[PDB]
Amino acid sequence: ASVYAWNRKRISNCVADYSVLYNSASFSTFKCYGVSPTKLNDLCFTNVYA
Amino acid sequence: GNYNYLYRLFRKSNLKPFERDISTEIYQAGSTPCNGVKGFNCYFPLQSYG
Repeated sequence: ASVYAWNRKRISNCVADYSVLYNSASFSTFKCYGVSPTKLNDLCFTNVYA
Repeated sequence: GNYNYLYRLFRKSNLKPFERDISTEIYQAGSTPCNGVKGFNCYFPLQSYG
């Protein structure tokens, strides 16, 4: 989307592989805050949003 | 910022009681033997509070 109206999607009821994302070398930017990207495949949350 | 004060972000093992390690070698986050690679799979370990 045009960023003033940024896309939102609820992520829930599913396992989220972050390893494919931190492995995705085509990302010109890939950054994490409050937590390490390597830790994410151990973590759990009620929801996530894209 | 006063940049003179910095902390190690990550290490392959966490400290034992008063363990000391001043090595600034590029941190390895994945399968890449770093050899000077920074920003993807490998990183500079010290971060300034600035």
